[PDB]
Amino acid sequence: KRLFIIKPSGFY
Amino acid sequence: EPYPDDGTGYGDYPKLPDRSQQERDPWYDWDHPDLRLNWGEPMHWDLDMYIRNRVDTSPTPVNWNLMCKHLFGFVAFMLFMFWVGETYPAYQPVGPKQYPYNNLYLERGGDPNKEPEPVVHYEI
Amino acid sequence: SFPKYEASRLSSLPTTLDPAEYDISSETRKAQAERLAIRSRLKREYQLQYYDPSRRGVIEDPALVRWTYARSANIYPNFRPNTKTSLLGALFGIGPLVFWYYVFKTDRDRKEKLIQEGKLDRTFNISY
Amino acid sequence: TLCLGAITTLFTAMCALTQNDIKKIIAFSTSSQLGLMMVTIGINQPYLAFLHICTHAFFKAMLFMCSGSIIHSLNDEQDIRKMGGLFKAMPFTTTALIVGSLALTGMPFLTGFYSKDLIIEAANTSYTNAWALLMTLIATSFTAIYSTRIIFFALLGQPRFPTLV
Amino acid sequence: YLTHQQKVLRLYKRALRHLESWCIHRDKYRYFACLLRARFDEHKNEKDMVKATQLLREAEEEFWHGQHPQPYIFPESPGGTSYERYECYKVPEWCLDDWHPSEKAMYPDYFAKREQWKKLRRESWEREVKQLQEETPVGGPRTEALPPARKQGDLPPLWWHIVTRPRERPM
Amino acid sequence: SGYTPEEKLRLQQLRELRRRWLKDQELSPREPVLPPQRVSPVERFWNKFLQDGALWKNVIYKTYRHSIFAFTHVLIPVWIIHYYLKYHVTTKPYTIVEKKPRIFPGDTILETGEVIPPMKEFPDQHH
Amino acid sequence: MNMFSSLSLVTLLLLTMPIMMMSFNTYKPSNYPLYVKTAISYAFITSMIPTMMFIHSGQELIISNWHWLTIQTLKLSLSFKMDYFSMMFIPVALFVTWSIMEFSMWYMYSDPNINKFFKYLLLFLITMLILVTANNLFQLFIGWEGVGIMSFLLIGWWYGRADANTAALQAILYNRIGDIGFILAMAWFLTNLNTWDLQQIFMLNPSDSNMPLIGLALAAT
Amino acid sequence: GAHLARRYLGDASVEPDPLRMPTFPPDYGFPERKEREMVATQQEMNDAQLVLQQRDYCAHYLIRFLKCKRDSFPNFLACKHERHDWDYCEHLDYVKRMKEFERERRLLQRKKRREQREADMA
Amino acid sequence: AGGGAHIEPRYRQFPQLTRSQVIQAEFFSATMWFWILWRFWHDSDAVLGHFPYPDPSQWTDEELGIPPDDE
Amino acid sequence: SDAPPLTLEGIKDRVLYVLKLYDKIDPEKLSVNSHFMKDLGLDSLDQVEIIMAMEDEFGFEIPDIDAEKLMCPQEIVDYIADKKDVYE
Amino acid sequence: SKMELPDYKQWKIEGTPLETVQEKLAARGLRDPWGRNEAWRYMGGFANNVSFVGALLKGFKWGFAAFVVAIGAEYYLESQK
Ligand SMILES: C[C@H](CCC(=O)O)[C@H]1CC[C@H]2[C@@H]3[C@H](O)C[C@@H]4C[C@H](O)CC[C@]4(C)[C@H]3C[C@H](O)[C@]12C
Ligand SMILES: *C(=O)CCCCCCCCCCCCC
Repeated sequence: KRLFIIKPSGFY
Repeated sequence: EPYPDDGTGYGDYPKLPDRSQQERDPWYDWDHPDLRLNWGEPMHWDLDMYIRNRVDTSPTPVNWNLMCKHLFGFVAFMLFMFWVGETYPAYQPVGPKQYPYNNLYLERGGDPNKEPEPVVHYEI
Repeated sequence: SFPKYEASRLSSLPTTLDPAEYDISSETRKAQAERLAIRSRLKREYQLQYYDPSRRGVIEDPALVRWTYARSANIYPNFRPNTKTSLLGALFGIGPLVFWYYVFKTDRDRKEKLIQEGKLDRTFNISY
Repeated sequence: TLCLGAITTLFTAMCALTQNDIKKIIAFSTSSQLGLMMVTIGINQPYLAFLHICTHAFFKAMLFMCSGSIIHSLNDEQDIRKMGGLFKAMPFTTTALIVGSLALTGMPFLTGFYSKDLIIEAANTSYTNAWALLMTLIATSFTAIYSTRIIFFALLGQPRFPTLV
Repeated sequence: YLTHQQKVLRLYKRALRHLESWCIHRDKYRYFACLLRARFDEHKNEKDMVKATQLLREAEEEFWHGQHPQPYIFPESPGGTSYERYECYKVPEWCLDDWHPSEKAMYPDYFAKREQWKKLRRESWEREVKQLQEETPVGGPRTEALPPARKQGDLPPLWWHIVTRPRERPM
Repeated sequence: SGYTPEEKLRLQQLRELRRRWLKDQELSPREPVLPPQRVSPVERFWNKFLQDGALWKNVIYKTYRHSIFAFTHVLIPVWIIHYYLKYHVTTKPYTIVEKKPRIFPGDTILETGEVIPPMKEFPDQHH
Repeated sequence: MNMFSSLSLVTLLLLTMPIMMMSFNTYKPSNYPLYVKTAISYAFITSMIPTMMFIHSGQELIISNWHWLTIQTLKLSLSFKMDYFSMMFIPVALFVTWSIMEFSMWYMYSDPNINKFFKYLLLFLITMLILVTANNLFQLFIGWEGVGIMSFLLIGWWYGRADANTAALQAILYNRIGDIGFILAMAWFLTNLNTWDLQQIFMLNPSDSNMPLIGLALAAT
Repeated sequence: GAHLARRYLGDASVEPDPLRMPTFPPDYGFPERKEREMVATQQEMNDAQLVLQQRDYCAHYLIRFLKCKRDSFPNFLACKHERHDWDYCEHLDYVKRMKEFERERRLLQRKKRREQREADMA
Repeated sequence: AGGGAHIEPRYRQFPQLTRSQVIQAEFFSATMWFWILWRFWHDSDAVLGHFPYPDPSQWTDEELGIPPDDE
Repeated sequence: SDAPPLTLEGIKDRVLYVLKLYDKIDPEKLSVNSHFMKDLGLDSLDQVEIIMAMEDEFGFEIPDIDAEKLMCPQEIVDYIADKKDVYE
Repeated sequence: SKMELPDYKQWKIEGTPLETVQEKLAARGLRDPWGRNEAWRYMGGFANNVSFVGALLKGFKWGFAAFVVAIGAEYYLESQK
């Protein structure tokens, strides 16, 4: 079971 | 209740209980869980010193006065006994260990030109 | 019969052992009612802005501003030179400086005297 | 150093006799062991002190790993008062934890013996402070008392951990 | 404020925990578990507000004399060696709105379903304001308890952050 | 003592919403939508060569991966380190100093061939 | 020599390659922990070869490969002391650290920042080897303080736990007090002996050495 | 030990002082006394590079042992024969020290009886 | 953690074991006890005593060179 | 972290299983929504003992303020389930 | 994966140390209403756990067996030389 993990934006 | 008007520069800022933030109830839904504070609540003058990562004034199982006596008593007794044992060294019934060639005169960087005082060790 | 709890400035009195928590009259029960009334009004003000979806930014807490202001800006205008402050200022402000001066001054004079007499070991000292 | 080391081993070993947290107990074991190394330096046996360092890492490192195994299984539980009956529930962790304790206590011919047991002999037969000598000997007894404490409260008895683990 | 009964109930819970720490073994703990209960049960009938309270103060003061110096704490309870362990992995929900557009494209469904809540929040916000300001006394609330929704399609006032809090093991 | 009539409702409403929010957190089978990426041929080589168990040909991967690591992390650095020491460090005075080997009685010297005299006759006794 | 000296330095350099490679050269986020564990395994094996050389014949040497600075008559060089202690200790430290890293791959298996975790564990081993193989006081100080900070960065690993931060900053506090003696030892040797190399400290063999030794004892405490 | 009590809980002048021993001339009580010989010359110990604390009369058994280990590499279990020989040689030397300690005790005790005998009649 | 042979947790029951797990644990413990016994036989003096400790109270006055009280 | 999650079915099963072991509660009179006070006739002290058994079952403390408001097994299952983000 | 909970009726405090508590609590008229809750810790694989001295003796049966044979081989092998 895969759950979304909220993280700060990593693109920048 | 403001601070005493002694001129140290407190003004009319509130004097809150000298309780660390560690004591405050941890289960209450604080606005600032880490600080255990509430939005708008008057902050203790020494709030920065009473954060959970600093001075903690929670009650102790052993009275403060007794704890100092036990800690001071133990350390002082240990220091004295070490002093006692320093004057009464433990050792074995053995004479000075003997070494050859004038007690290793030339091995310890002794001056060759000044001939050492002869040292001779006899059989036993 | 138990050893009565002793409290210092770094060990508060347990709320369980506080007699003030048992002499509960209508006034004491009423006082706590007032506290929760003021504490409730502030909570509502904070929650209304906190949960607002059209709000973005920082909720400026007036309490935080007052705390910092008292710590830095409001100190001097409420300072009166009297016996307590004058001696505390001299004791802490000036006491350390005079103490260290004679500690170092005596030390260097003693060392200088030995050096001029050749009594101090500087056999390999060529780094200063 | 002889006096400083002796008080360290006596004090921290005495503190480990009553700690519940499994990690805390080994923490005081290290401090007690380090004082033993300091005393070794104080009696002018630097190589014995160095030898104890190399041998110490083996069984000391294993104990923390073995304790980590127990902690993980019980869902991050560290108090020994919520363990027990693990002698057959964790046979491999049980075996290593016993070996670590025996080596720590200085069982003959294990890793601890060739360094620890060779030091106390040197301590007794050297011109040394008498009170310092006693504290080390008393401390060595405590090494066995709290070494047993871990096994007794973690590997024996009836399980005290929650129902589902 | 705490009622007299609650304080006795609180003391009953605390004593057993400290008692359990001393006893360790279940059977030994189980034996004394009833003995302590016996001491509480007998004084149930005491109906004198002065005498009954005086018993409590001695009860509190005997516990403080006999408390365990190192009571067992559950790992995640305040003071246990897991408290606030995972607070570093808990990121607030609003951090997603700053994600780069190419970064959002990796989870088209999650963000598409996110707009439903954000749309739901904006729609319901104004109603939540009206519900509270009519049930609020003139001088403001006197307690921190909040009312629930009282219609169909309405959500409890001030629900967003209670609903959208980070999980206990977010990573 | 327990909940008031409304409290059992607000928790029920919040709990009903809370579970609904927690359900949304799950990901779809496609998510994450990984952007296309070019893989080297070797990755396709090992992916297909290793579909079967075939213990005998799997150990080659162990040898191969260790072989690659043993070259780019052990063999090459010592070439650089030895090259660095041999012609740049050893060429300067006292950069590398060796403790002279211990010479025992009754040994021959490689440089010269000198024979060190043996010690005198011990009063041997096997105890 | 050519083999004893080369294999001694390759052990230290082999450990720094996983750190250097973290600058996005080869991207293997999932198996990076295995990359670090494997690096130790080979690192331990290489260190065994010099150890055998010392055991067989007691071979020791210094390696002052680099000339960093020169303060007048004081010359600071990057020197490694391959001797009894360091040669015997590096295999033991690597052998133990090899087990811990293999253990850590399992214990921290669910940690989001396990890649960051295995970097710090590797940084500590690098600094510890600096301390053990240091031949002059200043180089010893670099690893002496280096290990100290890596302890702080790992004690406070769960930076959300207020007690983790309190303990992490507490180790720095006590260690800093100890370092006061370390600076005292460095100053006394420089003023009285005009050196920081352990070689010249022993050859001169100062007689009245209470002050430098007391400082060291404070640092070791 | 046990003689420690005799010195601290007892007279000290009738007890040896390890930091001042010996207190009598070596020739005393041993007419035409012999001496210990070094079977290994200084150049041999210097070349062998032995620690100064090992440059005792028991050397030349240590030197032989160190040679065995160097040659017998990698077989570290062997050379157990030389270890015991050097150990026993060390043990014999250690005992000879004990004789000096006990010789010191007897001679001092003799001086105690002598002083009484000569002083009482005075 | 993840990986390794998987075992289903049990409720209020003794956990499941494996042949490999239990066998390996026993072998090392047996290996420990053989090592102690074998070492003890060959190196008894290493724990009991190397060499006999002489008794000062049996040495003679003539080997110690103690002149008679008479002179 | 190697600990299987908790489902609503499992939690409720464990809650009733714990109570069924209680000697002062008759299993037949024990149901999902059997109020501890108004149906099973228990004093407040016995209510506390229930929670202590419950906490050791799930291995996590419940505050006294929130424990005193739990009077039936159904409410307890709600509190535990919400405290651990249990949804399915 | 529904977990098949063990039937709770099998949990009894008969023949275990919990009975000793029950007997003593009867001498004062008291009863233990949680005994069956803690009964599983004393029945099954958790029952009759080894004593501390037994733990230190683990593997001694096998260890000694491997030892006696080994010394014999050394005894004879060194006899030749
Ligand atoms: C050798 C080691 C494990 C081998 C094994 O299965 O036992 C494997 C595991 C992950 C590998 C590493 C990672 O794949 C990252 C790098 C990938 C490139 O092939 C260069 C080497 C590189 C640094 C690899 C070296 C080596 O092959 C590694 C370290
Ligand atoms: C003496 O040289 C060393 C100090 C003695 C330490 C050992 C103490 C134990 C001896 C007394 C008990 C003897 C009877 C078993």
